[PDB]
Amino acid sequence: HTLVWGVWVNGVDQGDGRNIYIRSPPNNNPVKNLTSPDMTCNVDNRVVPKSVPVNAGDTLTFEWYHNTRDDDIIASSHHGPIAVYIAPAASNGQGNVWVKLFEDAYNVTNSTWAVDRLITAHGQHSVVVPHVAPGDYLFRAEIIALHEADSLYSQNPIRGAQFYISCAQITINSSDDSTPLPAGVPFPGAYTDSTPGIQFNIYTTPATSYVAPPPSVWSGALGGSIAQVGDASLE
Ligand SMILES: [Cu+2]
Repeated sequence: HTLVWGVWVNGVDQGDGRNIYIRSPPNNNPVKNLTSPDMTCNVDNRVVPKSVPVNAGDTLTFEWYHNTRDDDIIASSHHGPIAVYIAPAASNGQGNVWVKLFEDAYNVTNSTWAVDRLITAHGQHSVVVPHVAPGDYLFRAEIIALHEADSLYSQNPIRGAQFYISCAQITINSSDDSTPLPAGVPFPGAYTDSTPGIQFNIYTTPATSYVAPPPSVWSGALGGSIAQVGDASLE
């Protein structure tokens, strides 16, 4: 159970974004139904009043939390990967629009899941803002908790992969558009019962064998990190 509190831009806190520039759901419960309209931007997808201004090449940091800011972030049980997607805001997340900017699943070198490193990072993970056309975008941050993913939700609705999905309203101002955004995947639709990485048993299958759900990270993506960019406690 986790939510996005707000974002940082080049290490500058943009402040509480909940129901302001984040399309916040009413609570931290996961989405589990892969064919749900809720897979797009969680259960309360609507235009919120603010879009965070950034330029291509800025470091954009998502900050997650559990109950209160800078707490346990997400239950340590919730091992799994983190991805970030982008879509043009005019799409409302509908259609073949979601382009993957970031993937981190299981790090063999460190022996840790992305979620494990997200807790250590006080809920902070970042992307480089891509050189797409200036305009309004949705950045869809997605944590998959796999602790109950041995079952498909479609076979046992009490279990299944848990999607913590948060859509941030970002406005890209300065961008040379050196990497025009292509068409993407649909949510719901990109993940099905047979998609690699959706049905996985963390108790019995080594994390070294885990393959995150496609799609692949876009050739235009400039990278990211799971690491604390800003200290919420100084505020
Ligand atoms: Cu949970």
